[PDB]
Amino acid sequence: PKNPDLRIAQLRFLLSLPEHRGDAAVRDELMAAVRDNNMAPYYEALCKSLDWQIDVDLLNKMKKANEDELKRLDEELEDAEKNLGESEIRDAMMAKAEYLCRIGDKEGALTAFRKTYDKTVALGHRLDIVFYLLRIGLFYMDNDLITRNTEKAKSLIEEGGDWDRRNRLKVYQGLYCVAIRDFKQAAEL
Amino acid sequence: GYSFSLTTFSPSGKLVQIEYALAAVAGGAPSVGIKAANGVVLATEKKQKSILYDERSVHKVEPITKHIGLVYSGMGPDYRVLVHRARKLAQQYYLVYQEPIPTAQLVQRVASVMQEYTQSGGVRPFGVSLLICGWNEGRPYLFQSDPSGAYFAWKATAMGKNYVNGKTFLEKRYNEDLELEDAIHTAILTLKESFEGQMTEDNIEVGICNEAGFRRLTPTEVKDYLAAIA
Amino acid sequence: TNRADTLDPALLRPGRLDRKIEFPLPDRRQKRLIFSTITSKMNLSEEVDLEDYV
Amino acid sequence: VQVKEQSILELGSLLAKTGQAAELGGLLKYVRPFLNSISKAKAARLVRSLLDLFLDMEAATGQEVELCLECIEWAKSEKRTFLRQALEARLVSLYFDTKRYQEALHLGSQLLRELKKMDDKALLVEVQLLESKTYHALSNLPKARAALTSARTTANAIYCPPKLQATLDMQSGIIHAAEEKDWKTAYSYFYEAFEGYDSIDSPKAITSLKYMLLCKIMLNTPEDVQALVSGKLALRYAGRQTEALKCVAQASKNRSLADFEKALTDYRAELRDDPIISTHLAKLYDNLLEQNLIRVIEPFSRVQIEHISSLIKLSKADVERKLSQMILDKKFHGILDQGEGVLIIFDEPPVDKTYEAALETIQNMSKVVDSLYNKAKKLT
Amino acid sequence: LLRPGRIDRKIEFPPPNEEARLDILKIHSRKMNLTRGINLRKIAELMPGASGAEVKGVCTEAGMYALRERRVHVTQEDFEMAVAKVMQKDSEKNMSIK
Amino acid sequence: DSSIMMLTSDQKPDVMYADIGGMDIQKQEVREAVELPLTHFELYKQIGIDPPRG
Repeated sequence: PKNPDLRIAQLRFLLSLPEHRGDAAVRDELMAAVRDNNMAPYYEALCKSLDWQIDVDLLNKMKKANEDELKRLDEELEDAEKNLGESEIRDAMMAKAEYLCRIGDKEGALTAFRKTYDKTVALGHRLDIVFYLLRIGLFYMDNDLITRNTEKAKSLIEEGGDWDRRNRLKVYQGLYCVAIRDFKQAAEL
Repeated sequence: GYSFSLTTFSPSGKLVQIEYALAAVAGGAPSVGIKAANGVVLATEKKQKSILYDERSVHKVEPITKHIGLVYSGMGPDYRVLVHRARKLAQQYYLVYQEPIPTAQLVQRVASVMQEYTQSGGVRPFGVSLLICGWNEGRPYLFQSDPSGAYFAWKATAMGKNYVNGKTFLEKRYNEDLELEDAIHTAILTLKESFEGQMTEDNIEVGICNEAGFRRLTPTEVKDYLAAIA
Repeated sequence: TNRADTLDPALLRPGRLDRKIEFPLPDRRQKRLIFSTITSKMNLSEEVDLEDYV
Repeated sequence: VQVKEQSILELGSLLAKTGQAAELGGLLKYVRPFLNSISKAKAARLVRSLLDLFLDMEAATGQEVELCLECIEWAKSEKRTFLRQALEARLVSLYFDTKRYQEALHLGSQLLRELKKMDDKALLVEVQLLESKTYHALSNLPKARAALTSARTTANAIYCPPKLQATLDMQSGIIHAAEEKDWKTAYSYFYEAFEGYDSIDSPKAITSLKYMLLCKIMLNTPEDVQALVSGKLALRYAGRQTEALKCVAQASKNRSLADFEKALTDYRAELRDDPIISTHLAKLYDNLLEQNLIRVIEPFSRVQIEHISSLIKLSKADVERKLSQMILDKKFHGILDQGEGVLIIFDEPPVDKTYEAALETIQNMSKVVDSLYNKAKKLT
Repeated sequence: LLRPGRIDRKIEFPPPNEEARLDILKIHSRKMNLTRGINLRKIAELMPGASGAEVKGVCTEAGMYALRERRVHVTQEDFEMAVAKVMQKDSEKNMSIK
Repeated sequence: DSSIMMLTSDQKPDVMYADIGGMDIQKQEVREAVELPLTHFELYKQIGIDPPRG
């Protein structure tokens, strides 16, 4: 869910410093903007890149597809409460709302995570949300989000010898330190 | 200190004097017998104690009729007795019906005899386990009996020292479909797995059962075959 | 020892005497290894070789 | 038809002995409807006797992997299970032939999903021993140990295709020589491997002697290297690689480093076939240690030109960057004492009262700073 | 000894079922770092009436598998070999009779 | 005291680990059972194994 999006971050860096190609930001950035429902990756690059010739209409159809996904979410919030089950509102919108986080950087994040964090039946339910902060914390080099979610992972996600997504924590801290001034933390981790 | 003798059951277990005879069988000279697609191969392991003994006097592989082979793993002095019984019995069948006796019927009657010696209470059991084979009505057979009167039916089996080790080789090496020569090859292989180091044209003694009849091979063809068969 | 008969078969419950190892009698190539190792001190009259005995 | 089934082998052995690649390749492309005509039992024999006797001809890389692709595509067009597994095996053999980095592994991952459920327990290890080759080739030593353990627990059921017990023994020696811990065992492994290579597997037999005698040089018993190149089967299969072994053997027997380097460089084409030149340059190095030990005590009697450059047997003038490299990387704390004539080796390692007091201070005031919270807290 | 006015509660000890073997498995293996994609009821259904002695032994052989690798990571395949690591015989025949 | 006391002072039994003939079954497992857990105790910790009894 995040490999071409971390490649979009690679492209953020790749058209951050050099201007040796002023059309990667149309080539593989429009190829990114047609996949993943990448809306914000062109909506914030709409100013720092070129004039974007007429780039509203081929993006109008995809923000309309996003509108379709969002309106079936807005129906789903009361269609899932008629489903006589536990927290099916929470399930049925946490799925497509983590997908909203995949679409949009901060908005789907904020409107999703403060609802789907309300019950924590597993530390995966915390830590996928933590991952969906860590993706944007690599995209935008935050500090508060992507050290306080690691604080939350260093609150309760010590439990469970699952070891994959506990070593992910070590890898993210290694990436975060080597992302700033690391000597030893990335080697050790 | 019980059981003692042959007339009474144990407190919970079995007939210890039959168990000891089976152990005395398992402590005997090794043997192997394999049922192939067209024929059955028998092979024994016959070591002289000294260099003085002759290999032309006593014979392990032994025919009962012209088409029924029979080996053992145990004691010859009982082997010859029940051989003679099977001889006379098979000839009684051939008197009655004017037809060569089927091998299953041999195994029934020999098992009845051995069972009758396991009956009470002064005679001991045989210390002999047989391996009976024959080519009756197209399909060849292979029948193992035991001192307890029971009997079985095998594709390939072994009896004597390291019958377990030879059996684990037989399960791995052998299969259902081979010819008689490949059967002899794997038979000398599984006997060479467990026998002593000097295996010659005389230490082994091999008889086969074609559908054309029983055949007891000579040291000539045994030396031709085992001239480093593998 | 090779005698588990004055030994209780409750000593073979996993938790007490767990590791089952039974040693090979001889085998091949440890005739080579041990035929080499015992000759570490005896002085080996120069062609009297020991592969024949392996 | 049946009389043409011998002509497949007849014309194909003609094209393998005397013919060339494109003609036999046209024959394999030509017998594709003939296998459709004949019964599908001895068809695997046709696949073996054509593909093996075509790929054992000559390296022509535009046809080897491409006809392997032909075997894949026809085996996935006809879609049976038992034929194509040997095709998988020969393909990953071809991938080992050029030491392929990912695709051998990514095909063996497709092999393991199919073999450990079927009947042939030996066909697993028939390619897992090749994986043990390629993980020794990429130096995945733990996974090589894992594959050897799987091979040892596989070979406890059946005797094998005739000479792979020998192949398992050679590669057991390979894993035991990758550790460089136990060598006599690996020597026995190669030795039984070559006895399993008796008159039937010559191109592995020739390097079997290389492995066993290279081990016996590694073993530091050169007398038996002499006595066993004097053995009868060594004199049955003598040649040039045994000349390399004998010259390196005498050079190790007398420890002449010049003889060693000399006859080392003389036979470079046979010197590649041991990828462990580290044993050789470690006999160089691990002899040079005690040579510079007897030449670091010899200095203080009557020393010469530089005392630090050319006491070392006067090879040319600059055989070092070895001794200096062992002041560099390793040490015996010999500081460069160029103009004295001893090269004095000195230090005082117990000084650790001062060290220990430093380690005290570091935590003594951690305590004091932890107490300062109480000190500046309970007042105001 | 067995006077009921002398011994007042005699409770039996059954060898466990699938759920209880699963529970004992969880108990011992909770400190064992099990990787991911690892099912445990399958291991419980690989147990044909395991008393609880060998239930500990399966986990110790899994730890030994992790020890022979220089690893600290245990897959379910380790248990797939560890169940196989326990089988003894009592093979012999020409003794069926009965 | 124990048979004299605690590996009775001077007595190496003088049977080399190298003198053992290729017991890659025996030496490896006995090494893991006794010779290893005195040294790499933290791996038994880190996997949580509860090392074998005997």
